[PDB]
Amino acid sequence: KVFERCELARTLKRLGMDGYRGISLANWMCLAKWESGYNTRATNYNAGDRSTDYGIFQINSRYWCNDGKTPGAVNACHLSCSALLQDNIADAVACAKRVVDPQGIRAWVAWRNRCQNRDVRQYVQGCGV
Ligand code: NA
Repeated sequence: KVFERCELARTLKRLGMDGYRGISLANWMCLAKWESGYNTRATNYNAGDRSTDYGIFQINSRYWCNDGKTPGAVNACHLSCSALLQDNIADAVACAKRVVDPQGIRAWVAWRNRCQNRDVRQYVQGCGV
């Protein structure tokens, strides 16, 4: 499922992300946009360490979900990575909160790259969130 911009903002808001641990909806939106283009079916294989990024937030197999093929990996969100590839993003959202639980949304390099210290307001404008 490829989410439309405002549809995703409302979906994220309903799932409890607006201001979650200080992170505004605009920031989460900036992350999902650059990570997957609002695409829940997105996957990215990292040949270097044999891990894979899954779903709309492109959560990595080495630490957060289990795919059975990443060497010495863990499963902090306690879910099959398959769960992060569905149309309903509730699981991805609960796992995204865990990723940021330790120390912020800066967990994703892409967010620091194209979201941190940028004008992100555009991502929620007119969405009624
Ligand atoms: Na894993």
